[PDB]
Parts: sequence; C-alpha cells; structure tokens
Amino acid sequence: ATLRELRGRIRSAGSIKKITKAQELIATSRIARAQARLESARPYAFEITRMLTTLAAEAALDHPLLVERPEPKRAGVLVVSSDRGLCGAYNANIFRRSEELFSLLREAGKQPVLYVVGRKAQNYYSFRNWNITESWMGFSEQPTYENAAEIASTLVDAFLLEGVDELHIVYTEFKSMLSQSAEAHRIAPMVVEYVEEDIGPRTLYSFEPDATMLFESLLPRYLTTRVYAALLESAASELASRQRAMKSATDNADDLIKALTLMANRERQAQITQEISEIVGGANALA
Amino acid sequence: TEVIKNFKKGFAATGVVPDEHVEALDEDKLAKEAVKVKKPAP
Amino acid sequence: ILDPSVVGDEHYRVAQEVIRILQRYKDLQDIIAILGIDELSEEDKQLVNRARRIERFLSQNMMAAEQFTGQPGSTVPVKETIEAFDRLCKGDFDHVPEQAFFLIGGLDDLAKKAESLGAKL
Amino acid sequence: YTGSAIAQHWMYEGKHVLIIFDDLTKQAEAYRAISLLLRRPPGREAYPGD
Repeated sequence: ATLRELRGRIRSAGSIKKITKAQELIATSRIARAQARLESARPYAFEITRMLTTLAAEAALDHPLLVERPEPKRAGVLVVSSDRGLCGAYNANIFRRSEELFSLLREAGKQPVLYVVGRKAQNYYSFRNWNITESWMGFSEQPTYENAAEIASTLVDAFLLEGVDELHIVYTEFKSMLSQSAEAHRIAPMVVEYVEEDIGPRTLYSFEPDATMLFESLLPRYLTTRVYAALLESAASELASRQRAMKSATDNADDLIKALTLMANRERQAQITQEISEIVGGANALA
Repeated sequence: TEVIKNFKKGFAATGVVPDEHVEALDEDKLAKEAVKVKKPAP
Repeated sequence: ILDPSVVGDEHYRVAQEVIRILQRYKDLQDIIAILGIDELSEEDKQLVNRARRIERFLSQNMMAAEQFTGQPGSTVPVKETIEAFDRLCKGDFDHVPEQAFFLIGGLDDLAKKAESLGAKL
Repeated sequence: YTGSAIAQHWMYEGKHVLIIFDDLTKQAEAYRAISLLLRRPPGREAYPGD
C-alpha cells in the first residue's frame, strides 16, 4: 500500500527538485543582469551628488528637506520588499529591521506612517491590521526610474505637508554577492556635513539664474535618485536571496529523495519477504 | 428565512497592531543621507 | 479521562488547542522540510512559531534524568500547566526565543531562562 | 558463545575482561540460516522468533 505512496512521493520530490534547480540557475543569470543595471546607474548618481555639493557650498541651506522640524510627530517609512516569494529570509529580515525602526520611532514619540513596495510587505502588514497609506507592486523585479520618481514624489509631498516630519526607507543593501543586509536609511530631512576646505585659488562657479533656485529644483531629484538606487540594490539583493534559497531548497529536496528511496526499498524488501512467508506457510500447512 | 433574518440583526458576533516586543534600533545604525558641503562653517 | 466532565472545561479546551496547533504543524512539516518556514502564510508562520514553542515546552527535566545531565527535576501542578499552555496558545510568548522552553518546569523557570537569554515576558 | 565462556572463566576468578563481538549481525545471519534449515517458521525479516 505505502509502496505506491512512497514511489509517488519520490516522484513528487523529484519534480520539486528539478523546479528548484532550474529556479536557482535562473536567479544566477538574473542577478548578473541586476548587478549590471545597478553599476550602470551609479555614475549619474555620483555626478548629481557632486553637482549638488558644489551647489550647496554656495547657497542658502534652509530648504524644507534640510531642517529638522521642532517636535516631529510622525515619520514616513518606505519598506521595500519583493513580490515573488521563493526568496529566503529576505522579506523576513526587511520586516524585522522595519520593526526595530518602528520601535526606535515610538521611543521618540513619532507614530510611523507606512508606505510599502511589494506584495510580501502588504501581506505582512495587512495581517497585523496596519494602515498602509500607499502601496506599490509589480516592479520589484526590474525597477525603472519612473517608479522611483513616483515613489519619491509622493514621499516628499507627504513630507512637505496627513503629513509627516521625516522620511525613512528600509531596503536590502547588496554587497559581496553573499551579503544582503536590511538597512534603515533616513532620507529626509538631510543632515548637513561640512566636509573640508578644498577651496584655495579655485575658481568660483556661476549659477543661472542663481544658487538657491537650482538647489531647490535639484534636491527632489537627488531624493529620487537615492530611491532609485535603493530599488536597484533591493532587486539585486532579492535575486541573491532567491538563488541561495533555491540552492538550499534543491539540497533539501535531494535529501528527501534519498530518504524516501531508502524507505521505499526497505518496504519493497519487506513486502517480498512477507509474501514469501505467506506462500511457504500455506505450502507447509498443506504438507 | 424571516426568522433567520430577524435573528441575525440582534446576533452579537465576536469579530489593533500587536506589540512584537522588538527592541529599539541603535540610533547610529540608522544611516543619515547628508549633503557633503565643502565650506567649513561650524 | 481527557473529558470535559472529568478534567474540567478549561483543561479540555487547552489540551484541544495544543493538539490542534501541533497537528497543523505536522501537516505543514512537508513544505517546512523542503522550502522552510518563510513560504507559509502569515497565520501559518504565527502558528508554526507557537507550535515550536509548544513542542519545546512539553519537554521537562525529570527527576530520573538527573543521573544523565546533573540537572534536578521539576514538578508542575496541573493548574499551572493549564494556565501556561493557555497563554502559549493564546500567543503571549511568541517573542521569547525557542530555547528557554527547553527542559524547564513552570512559568517561573521560563522567566528565569528567558531573562538569562536576554528577553522579558 | 565460545568467546563469552572463555571470558567468563576469567571473570568468575576475579579478573577484568573485555570481549569484542566483531559482528553480531553475522551471528544473527548464521543463526537464521540454521533456523531456516531446521524448517522453523521465521518472523520479521525472516529471522527466528528467538
């Protein structure tokens, strides 16, 4: 009886193992591509940071995104997670990091407002009766700049206002192809960091129309660039997590195949022995 | 049908975020996005 | 005698809840063996964490086991056991690590081991 | 059993003996051979009842 069931379970485990190995190799390819996209999006970020720093060294640092409002009452948390689910502890680490961030915010009197990117975060927070202000799905695999623009625009417009006093983001930093760390960044308001002098006989810049207009039309673009880099890093991290999860899953399926085959061969021998016992028992009963 | 309908209005069916007891993040683990201005002005 | 008319209504209710949680955990053991816990529902994840803590709390340091480990035994009255597993199934200890439920007696042992592991109840 | 007798002779004189049974699975197989050659009814894994 259980010989049929054991052979069926062996076939099931073999199917699962084939699928998981395929998914692991696919994830390897896709993370190669995601690392490529991240590295090629890096230079524009570097140069907009340089332009912003050389604009701020000669402007008025009183932009709304730069002052820490007195008595902050609420903080906006953007949690960047995945849509497909065959990742490992990816969304898990994201959510534990965001919970640590929520407790940090509540130990300073700020009720967090929640924006999410992905389906798994929406499951995690809809299960816990949270109130997610706005959600975003379907672009965690290949994020583009228009998605980052939309996200960052809604965020800065909720910050400049039902209205929050600072913007945080929780995403997975990608590094090493074996490091995927859920990090909480504070994207608003920015702290200002006087770096250096690095200004001797250097020639002063010329701004058109002036310094502050360029600064205040370039800052939201900087926040959008940072959100885009966050989305790209979280995508590459999700693909790394999926590759590792599918490797471990195919290993577990292989070990289950081995154990089920051992038990099935054990039963097979047992059934042959018991059938022989019955046959010979009858034959001896007749003699 | 009507008895059920007139009963369901008075029925008291027995249908908030939990605590999760997660500790606070270290204030220096939260990364700060900074404008790295090049004029030394304390 | 596991019967509402013999052991009481609350004893029976708590026992049935423990059994239901452990049965759902055993039902999920297939997927948990292949894919792990992170593929389940949110409710299934909650229940599997509760079930791991329950199946560890049913363990105990016995008086006859001091000869094997050196740790003396424990005696837990049935009322304290009912109250404890009631709070386990309701979800009061989901934050305590999976250890500190391992080979202990009542709830005081749980609190002491949990704070020795850096947690509170 | 020969080894155990040779060892028990020393044990009962007050000595300390160690005895190794290289394989008890092969003694079980030999005994099962004998039991099946005596036409004794086998049990689980065709092993005797005893």
